[PDB]
Amino acid sequence: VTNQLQYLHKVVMKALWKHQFAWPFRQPVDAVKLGLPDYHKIIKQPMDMGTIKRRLENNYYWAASECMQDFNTMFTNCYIYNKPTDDIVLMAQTLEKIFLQKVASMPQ
Amino acid sequence: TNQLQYLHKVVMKALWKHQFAWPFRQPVDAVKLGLPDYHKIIKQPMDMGTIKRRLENNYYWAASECMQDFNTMFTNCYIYNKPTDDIVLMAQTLEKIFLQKVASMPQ
Ligand SMILES: Cn1c(=O)c2[nH]cnc2n(C)c1=O
Ligand SMILES: Cn1c(=O)c2[nH]cnc2n(C)c1=O
Ligand SMILES: Cn1c(=O)c2[nH]cnc2n(C)c1=O
Repeated sequence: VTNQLQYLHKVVMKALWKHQFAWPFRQPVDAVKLGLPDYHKIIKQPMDMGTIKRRLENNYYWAASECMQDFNTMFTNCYIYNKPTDDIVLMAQTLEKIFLQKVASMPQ
Repeated sequence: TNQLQYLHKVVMKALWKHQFAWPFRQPVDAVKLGLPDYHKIIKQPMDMGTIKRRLENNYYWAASECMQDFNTMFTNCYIYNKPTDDIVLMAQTLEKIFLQKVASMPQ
């Protein structure tokens, strides 16, 4: 458990997971339930904050770069898949700015 | 700032010289590039040239202001372009380097 991963769990995940915009990212996209049949045709590496939260919990990551990449993949999937006007894009944009801000003060 | 000098001289140099960085070294010219819808979809254009000038003339107050400009540039690319466009892959490749370099910023 590196200091950075610790920071990513205690500071970054703590901040993002409890956020009023977090709820659509707390679990993988359910393409059936959300009625997005082309989702897994366009997004080939799905990611979400539940997966990351669990991986930070089970010390799945060897580096912070890895956990950072997963956050980035989750936000990037949303910007790529969704129409520019979808509310979820601006929800992801809001979360991703918190993530960046926090990451600006991560150790090492 | 020590962090802004790291963004200038470690992160931005790595990104600037990358073989995929050429579309991002200067603002999108919607006219020359044939994209008249570009500014109706992208309301905050951003590019590494602007970020570079801004680091040179001391525009930024904090690292995170500059990291937010990098992100806006990448996010603009994902939002405007179709998922199949090569520029999407180019941006992600550049974005991962940025995330990797930022992890090692002086705290
Ligand atoms: C958990 N959650 C919320 O917190 C929320 N707020 C508004 N819609 C919401 N939906 C659809 C939801 O699932
Ligand atoms: C991440 N994500 C999306 O990318 C998306 N697109 C449409 N609904 C969506 N929902 C609810 C979602 O969670
Ligand atoms: C950033 N950017 C784009 O987002 C884009 N979309 C299509 N060509 C593009 N070019 C040349 C570009 O520089």
